Amino acid sequence: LMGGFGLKNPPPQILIKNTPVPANPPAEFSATKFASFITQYSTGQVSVEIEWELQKENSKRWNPEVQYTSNYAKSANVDFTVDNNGLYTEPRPIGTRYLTRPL
Amino acid sequence: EVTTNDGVTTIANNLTSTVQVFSDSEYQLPYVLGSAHQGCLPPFPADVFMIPQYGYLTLNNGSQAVGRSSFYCLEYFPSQMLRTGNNFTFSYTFEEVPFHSSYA
Repeated sequence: LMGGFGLKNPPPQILIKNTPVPANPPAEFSATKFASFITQYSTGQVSVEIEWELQKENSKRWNPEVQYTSNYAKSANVDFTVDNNGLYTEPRPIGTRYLTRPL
Repeated sequence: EVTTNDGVTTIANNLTSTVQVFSDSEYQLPYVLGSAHQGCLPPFPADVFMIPQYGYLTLNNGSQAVGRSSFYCLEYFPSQMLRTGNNFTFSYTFEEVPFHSSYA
């Protein structure tokens, strides 16, 4: 109901954690397991590559259709670019229903 | 060809005039059929009927057009110009539709 593709077997969840590396244990044994760990974190890169199957229009409409254009005007800030201090902003939501076809 | 002259209108016969026929087998015009209109074949085989006029409707902000109202020039479709010695044939295969329940 939010829109999208309903999938019985969706893309599976990729779960990730840091392996716990404990600090120094005491000299004698104690079975109350571990509260002392080495405070750490990880970083890295992650790349996702989805292939999408397109469906071409077969339209026999005569007149021009409605497009998603950018307003060519004297603007202070370009749409869908970064700001004066590098904040990336998205000025409006873009749907996907622009082309037409008969019912 | 018909020619009016003081209500003594004679009908002559153009041997060289053509007739453009196409079947829109890609469904890219508004499908005005399936709307229970007149101008079908008559029920009785010994009747001569008159072909209806094609005319479609598109999107309307009341009685005005919207920018997404389509316009279709039908001479932008490949026709088959049929002079009096020519004929038009095509064939069509229905896709799998369920049987009509002709029972109570």
